[PDB]
Amino acid sequence: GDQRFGDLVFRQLAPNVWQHTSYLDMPGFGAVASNGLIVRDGGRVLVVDTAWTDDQTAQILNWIKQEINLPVALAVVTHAHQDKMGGMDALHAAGIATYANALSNQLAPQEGMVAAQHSLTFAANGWVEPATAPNFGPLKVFYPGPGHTSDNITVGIDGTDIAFGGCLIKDSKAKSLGNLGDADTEHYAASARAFGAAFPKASMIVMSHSAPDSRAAITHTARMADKLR
Ligand SMILES: O=C(O)[C@H]1CCCN1C(=O)C(CS)CS
Ligand SMILES: [Zn+2]
Ligand SMILES: [Zn+2]
Repeated sequence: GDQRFGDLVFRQLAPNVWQHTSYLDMPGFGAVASNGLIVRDGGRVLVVDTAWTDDQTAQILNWIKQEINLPVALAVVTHAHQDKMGGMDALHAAGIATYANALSNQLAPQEGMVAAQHSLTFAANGWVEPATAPNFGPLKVFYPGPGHTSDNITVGIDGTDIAFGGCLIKDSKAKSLGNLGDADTEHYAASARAFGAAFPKASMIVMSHSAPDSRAAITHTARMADKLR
């Protein structure tokens, strides 16, 4: 279930995988949830996405210390928006190595974010260049093309049924495709489909602004994105 830890929520998704959830008032929209992931890889922990704020992100690290009690080797953030990179300083204060798409690091200052320390680059087929993602263990990082943003990246967790679409994917029951302020409306549908094709066996799709869902999240998101063109 949903473990409440201060103002955050944690949910175990698999033996070594948890979802972190944090909330921010978006004046005119209410308190918006954002999800990321925590993965135990043997004797270390890997984080996908910060919380919205430094204070919330320090609480993620607090929860990890209580519930896992192993060092956080690295974090990867999935685009330069506040829900994914707003807590970078908390990671850096904690001594955690940080990674983002090169383009996310380029965009970070203008988006009001602190850049990650390290930049990922991607091959033509979308897979991360392995030299740029050293020691990523089971995290398989894929750039699906521009969609939710120009820099959005996605992450599969090897050894599990899980793939993380970040803010690119909404759930199968979503009424509409939101969070589109920086979206690439022409390429969105293809990028959503490319995410699905990159992780063809993943049966649990995790995303920033919906609870985990089946692969119908991907098909439904892509279908709605077809209407943006
Ligand atoms: O408000 C929007 O449309 C876009 C563009 C600016 C940030 N954004 C978001 O939705 C937030 C979550 S509220 C980050 S994914
Ligand atoms: Zn975003
Ligand atoms: Zn988001």
